[PDB]
Amino acid sequence: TELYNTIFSETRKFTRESFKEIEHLTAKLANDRVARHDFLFNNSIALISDYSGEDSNGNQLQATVTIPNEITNPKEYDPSDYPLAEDESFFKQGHKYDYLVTFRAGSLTNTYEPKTKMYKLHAALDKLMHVKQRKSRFADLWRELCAVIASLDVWYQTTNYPLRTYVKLLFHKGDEFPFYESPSQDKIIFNDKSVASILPTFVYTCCQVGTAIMSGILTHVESIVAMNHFLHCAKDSYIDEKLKIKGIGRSWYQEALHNVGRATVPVWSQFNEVIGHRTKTTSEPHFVSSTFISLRAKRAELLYPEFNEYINRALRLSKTQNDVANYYAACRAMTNDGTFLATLTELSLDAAVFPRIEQRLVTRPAVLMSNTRHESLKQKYANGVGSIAQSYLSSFTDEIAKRVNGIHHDEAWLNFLTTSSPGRKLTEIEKLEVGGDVAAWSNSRIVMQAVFAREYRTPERIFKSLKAPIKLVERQQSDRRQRAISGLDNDRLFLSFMPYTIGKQIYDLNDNAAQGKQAGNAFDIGEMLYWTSQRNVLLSSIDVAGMDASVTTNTKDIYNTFVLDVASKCTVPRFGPYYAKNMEVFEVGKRQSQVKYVNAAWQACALEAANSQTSTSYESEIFGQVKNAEGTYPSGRADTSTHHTVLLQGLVRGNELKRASDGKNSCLTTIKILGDDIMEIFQGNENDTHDHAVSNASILNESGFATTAELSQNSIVLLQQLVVNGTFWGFADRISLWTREDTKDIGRLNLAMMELNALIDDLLFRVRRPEGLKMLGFFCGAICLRRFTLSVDNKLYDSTYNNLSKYMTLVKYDKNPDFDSTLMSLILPLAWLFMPRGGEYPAYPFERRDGTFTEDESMFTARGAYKRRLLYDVSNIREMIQQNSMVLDDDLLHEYGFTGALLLIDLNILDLIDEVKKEDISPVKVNELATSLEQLGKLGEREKSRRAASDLKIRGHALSNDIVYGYGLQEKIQKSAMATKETTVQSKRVSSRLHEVIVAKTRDYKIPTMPADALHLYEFEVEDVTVDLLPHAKHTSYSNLAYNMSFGSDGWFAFALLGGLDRSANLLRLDVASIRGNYHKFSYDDPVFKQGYKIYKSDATLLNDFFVAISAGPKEQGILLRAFAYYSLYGNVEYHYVLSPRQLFFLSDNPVSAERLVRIPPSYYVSTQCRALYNIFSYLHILRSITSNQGKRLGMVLHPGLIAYVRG
Amino acid sequence: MFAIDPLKHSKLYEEYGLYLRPHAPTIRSIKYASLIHSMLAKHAARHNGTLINPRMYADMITLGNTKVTVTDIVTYKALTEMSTLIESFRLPSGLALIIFDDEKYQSLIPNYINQLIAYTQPHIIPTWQGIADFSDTYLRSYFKRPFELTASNLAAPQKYNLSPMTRSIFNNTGREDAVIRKLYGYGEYVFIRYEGCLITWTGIYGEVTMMVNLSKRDLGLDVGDDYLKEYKKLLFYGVITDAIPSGISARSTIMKISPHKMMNPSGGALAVLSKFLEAVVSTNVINATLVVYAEKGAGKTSFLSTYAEQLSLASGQVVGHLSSDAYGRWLAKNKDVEEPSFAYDYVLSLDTDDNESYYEQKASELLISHGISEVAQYELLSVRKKIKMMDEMNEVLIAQLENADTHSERNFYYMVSTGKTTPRTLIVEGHFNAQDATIARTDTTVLLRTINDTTQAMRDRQRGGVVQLFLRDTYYRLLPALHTTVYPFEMLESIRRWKWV
Repeated sequence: TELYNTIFSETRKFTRESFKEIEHLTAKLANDRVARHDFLFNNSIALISDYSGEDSNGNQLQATVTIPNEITNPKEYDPSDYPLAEDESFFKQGHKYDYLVTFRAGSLTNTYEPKTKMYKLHAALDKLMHVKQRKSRFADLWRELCAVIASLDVWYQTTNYPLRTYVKLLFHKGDEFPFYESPSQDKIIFNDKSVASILPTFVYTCCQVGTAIMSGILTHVESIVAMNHFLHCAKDSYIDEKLKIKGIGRSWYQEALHNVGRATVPVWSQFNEVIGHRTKTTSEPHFVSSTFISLRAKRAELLYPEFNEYINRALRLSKTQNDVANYYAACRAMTNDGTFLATLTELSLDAAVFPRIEQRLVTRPAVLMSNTRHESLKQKYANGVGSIAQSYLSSFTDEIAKRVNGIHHDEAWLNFLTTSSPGRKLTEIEKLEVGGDVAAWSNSRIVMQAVFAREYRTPERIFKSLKAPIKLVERQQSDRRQRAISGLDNDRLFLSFMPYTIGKQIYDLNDNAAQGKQAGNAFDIGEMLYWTSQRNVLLSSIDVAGMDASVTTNTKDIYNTFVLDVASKCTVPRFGPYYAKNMEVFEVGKRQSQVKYVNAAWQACALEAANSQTSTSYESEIFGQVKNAEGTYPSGRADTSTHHTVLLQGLVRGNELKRASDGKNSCLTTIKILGDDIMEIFQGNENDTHDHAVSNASILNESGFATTAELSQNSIVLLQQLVVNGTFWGFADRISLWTREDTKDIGRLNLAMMELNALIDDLLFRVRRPEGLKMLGFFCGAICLRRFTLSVDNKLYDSTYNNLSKYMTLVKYDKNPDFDSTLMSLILPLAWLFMPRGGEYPAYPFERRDGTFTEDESMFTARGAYKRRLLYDVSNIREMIQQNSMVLDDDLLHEYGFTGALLLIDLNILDLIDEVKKEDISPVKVNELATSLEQLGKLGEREKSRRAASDLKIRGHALSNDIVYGYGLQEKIQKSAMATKETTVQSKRVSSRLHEVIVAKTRDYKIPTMPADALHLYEFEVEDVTVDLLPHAKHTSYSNLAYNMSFGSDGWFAFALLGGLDRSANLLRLDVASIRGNYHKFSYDDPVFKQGYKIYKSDATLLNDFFVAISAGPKEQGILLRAFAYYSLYGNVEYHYVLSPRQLFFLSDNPVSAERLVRIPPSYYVSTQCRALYNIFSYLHILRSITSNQGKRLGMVLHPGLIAYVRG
Repeated sequence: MFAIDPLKHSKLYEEYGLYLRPHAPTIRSIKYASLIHSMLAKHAARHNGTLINPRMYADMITLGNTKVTVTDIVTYKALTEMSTLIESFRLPSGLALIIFDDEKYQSLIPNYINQLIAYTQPHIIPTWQGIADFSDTYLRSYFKRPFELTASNLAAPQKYNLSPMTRSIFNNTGREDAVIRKLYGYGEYVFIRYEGCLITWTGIYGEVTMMVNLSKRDLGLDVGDDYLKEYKKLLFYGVITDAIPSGISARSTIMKISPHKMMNPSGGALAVLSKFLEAVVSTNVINATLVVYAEKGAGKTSFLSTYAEQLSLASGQVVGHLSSDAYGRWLAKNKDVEEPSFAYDYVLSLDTDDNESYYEQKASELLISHGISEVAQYELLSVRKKIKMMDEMNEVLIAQLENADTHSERNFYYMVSTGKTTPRTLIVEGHFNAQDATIARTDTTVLLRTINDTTQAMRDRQRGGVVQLFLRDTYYRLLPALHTTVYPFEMLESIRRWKWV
């Protein structure tokens, strides 16, 4: 009846009497909204006001549920909250609010005549209040709130916790919900006009606070403190007040860790290993303790005093480093909301992209050589910050020019368009006409390049592009402003391509950039983990506030000098429309004009540097066309990250050289830069490190930037990853399980489970209790993703319903008199969540026939084809190998409903969704566009591939066109081009072709078994021998290096059993990854390898034609021949598991690390690929079941059919 | 083989001073190149304006070493047709692709020739002042070679070995073409026709050459005339072809005037100016503004006033024009009033010459603090000594651009641009590129150059010329050429080329 009284809520296992009950109740929550209003607003829940309990570190705390009068009694709409200028050309200059002010939802009245400025303004404010607030990831917002509340009820087994009283006091207005959303109108329709305007965001706020409670980050009293602070921020304007105190509520942790005094922390090696632990001091130097006064005063005058009192409580009652970590994660949950921050871009445009000047003006380099238009070709700095950056950068120009000379730049431009263009899109579908006739409607850059390919070599294309405006497109991300990003056409993108190509080469010449390390695991933070285990070290996470708005035109000239130096030194003809030639030129000192030989790249770079226009133009519904002031940096450009990286590394390393030439030492060890993120590490005395850090700050101030100097002894930040004393403090409130950037229907819903599993795996080491997060994901799959509606034919209605209702539960409609083919509602069973190609979600214990249970699958269990082993684990696999059978117990698999899920994934019913239909161009036009596009760089590679593909075709071995290299560009143009500007939505239904297999596959439907899934039949017996732990198990028992890896936890014990991750410990690499995945990159389930192995088993004279048609190089040719040779011998067994680097973050990627834990009898080693296969068996079993692992040694037993399958 | 066919586009070559020799192996070669141009246009019209193998076409035409012969046929049909055409020429080598080094020539090259340039070493002919040198092999072999008549050269054509079928005539005698044609026996010859002028002046550092887009009759100047005589026509239509600083001054006289080819405007300049004119015309834009940067001393207000008048006449709208010292002459009056006025007529009334600027007062006090009072004192310093003072001038400049207060410059241009009675289209002048964050929101900012040695115009004037030269050098140190460079005749040609109504 109720979810906190089921037998699953008390046992957390699935019997046959408990799984059907959860299936029924989650179906009742997923189907109708009357039951959702009944569940969220039951009468039996008493409203609590005062409350008592523990904090995140176990100390008693008392809070009171408080809701201000401005939320229950909202003010009326004030039109001076969004003022205009006198001309009414744009909003007013200093305007207080950029986001949705809180008011009564019916108070906003568009009483103006149409085609008026006030009419446009109030229509846009209606769009702000009704459209910009619906941000839901999986389902409607009330279903997501039902998922959070259901998870909390089943976990805590009671219904009296304060978030229920918050939900009832904020959202119970009558006998219906106060608002709802419709995907047909794409807006939030209000039912109660008396409710507040910001009130539909608090459903998502309550979802995030419940996620934080499920995480173990917030307790219930801390959830009271969090919700009181969010309503206090919503008292006037919620997003503005959140952004105003976003840093004050976080930056106290340095003072807290100072007052801790001593910490026993782990010690990291150079080679990614925990080698010991030390006991260090955590007191701070005196220039850090001077900032504490300003932070205390600003904290006392700015923050809500309940949250301020919680922060002072965290300052006092912390004794370890883990105490400060727990209170810091609590304050991250208390200040961040999870929702993506979004309003009208006219409101955030003046704060995201408007240029600004800070500290001082940047002057110019002396122009040494000059064009006849007096435009600069060569220049040099007299003295100042340009001279300091160039003193370091000018030593790289000759090597970079040597590297640039060996690149074909036309093929590089075409590869840049096909792969990783910076805006990724033209932001809108545009009309494509050349000779007075339109060609296509498209938004891809490669179809745009294929259309205007006749003028790729024409110089007037560049000047034609200088006439076009630079487009503006907005962004969402949580805990951050709206961040308008620019978009520009292919020719303005082409002007910035050679500066990008030049500045890209310096990454291969230094070690002071961070591009090489984004792998999703603990290799990304290894240098911080090393340098924070050191002593006499000063850490500096120096932050430049608003860098793209701070780069002026003269600041761009600093990088332009470096680009012009490299461009003058190189020898590159034929870049674009440009070609190397003698050119009339001016020089300083020379009164007349000289003649110099100028190559193509230096022409392109000089013409780009001399014709600079940044200002983005936005097309507004209120004001028409809005332009920006100039002197920003466009950031939808080719060289956007490389510019800031090169400039910052030049300023820092040139300041090191400048201090050397002034007679001062350097204490700088490493720097890491990725554009607007600098990470400086100094080592030495406090005097020298303070002097060098102050000099770097002053030389950034001299370059025209404003800097906030957060510099510490024991904490470092880079790329939103915080390391404190050899320990990773993850940021769990940067991942939103509930909101999105864009509103988008799901349709496929296997993709929805893949997205949910990826987000759950991203929240895995940055969380404190992963088991409640597993329950939360189970309920958001059981409520949010459980509904499917499909249109079914009228004559075919009853025979479809009666056949499908034997295995599933289906909701049917009465009639359809007015139209044909009414739609049928079917809800999928909960067994679909745990299936191969279904949900692939970790499962709870299922009961066998004997009363034994399967294993509670942990957060480290593999996905992919390894989920099929649960079908055999439920079938009592130990009993099934002790009487030598392979019979799946289809009766028990039917009573849990696995066979309906497998019938559903077999019949492909969940593919029949609505589909946006594009109206394509003629295929003769497609061939013409691709043939014209091939003539732009590296002639002759694709027509040879087409010739060899036709040669394979005539000998009777046809290749598919998505594998042939001469094709595919045809396929890309065919996908992304249209002959019209509008698209239609086509729905799908069941017809006789699908009804025939509905009738055929639903008579008995035994679950099929292949001959190859005998490899699942293996088990592990527990011996009384206790394994030894790794020696770093004692070094991580003090001050855990993740929030889930505390002493005693399963992540800690998995690290203590399997060890850490290593890049050089590849014991078996070919034989493991062969039966798991690929050979090196070519997986066996690729059409490339499959068609190649077909032509390999056939005559070998056609093989070289296969190599020419794929057009692979000779090294890949040899690798792929060895791939066929390794598949032909010992390629029959294969196992296909899937893990993730965010999932196995600190843990090892190697299955060989489990061979010390499991005793395998030597009579099973009957093939050369048994060893790695059994290592994978042991490794996946040990990761799958860490929760019941008490440190005993395992013994593996195998099935005789498994031995017979591995022998042959 | 030229990039542009002379047998078809003969008038474009007549513009350059090049006349076809009348109708030998060169005579056969130019017809062969015409046939190749026609065949290339036919093959390019069938596949999206492109050629299917431009390296193959380039080898067949320029090297002449490739025969494609049918012994797919569909993929190589055009190459077989081009092969049978080039094979029948029976040339000992190929036809080299020939390009002039002019921008007006390069804009008129067809697309398929541009596709062939990337796979060919072309023969590039340099241009001195927009005129290709007539001593090249191809220009001597295909065209008539010009002969210049001057005041000392002048005689009957029988005195030299001149003939109508070989030479063309450049009349530089200062006399009428009819008088030379009937009085000295040049009746059967063809005269080359130029529409502009080239003037050589006397300079401070030497002599200065100036190209002017007016005729010698319209520009009423003779040898010996002063620089200030007919100054405004020179300013509106002239470009100095020398390095900066070119020592032109008010004391310059004319050494020589000859007829010369007219300059063609740049493509990027006309592009940015037509972007501004599109903003002026369109009804979707509420306010349109052109920011024009120039060096202090260029005479930019005198041009931009006439530019604003011509834009009002060709457009039909009211054009506002703030000077470059507008905020300075405002702040020299209103830096103490708590709520000062921002009305356009008041600020426009403060733009007169007899109002002192705020930055001029601060720079004059800064010069007095170093004992500088004279131009001879200021010129006698070293470069480091000057830069040490310009850093202090940048410190007094940064206080007015750093924030948005009521007397800030950003708020000044905000409250002028978004006023009630201010005109829709504004033209605002600036001194340096750091005002891009401060002048009102535009999409078109250009940089202006004139015929003015700015450091010579500043030392040849009164009312605190030391402060004027100091501010010129400070603003030069803050203003590179990082926006598109536009001359005055280009800004007039932009208005003349825009189709109105």
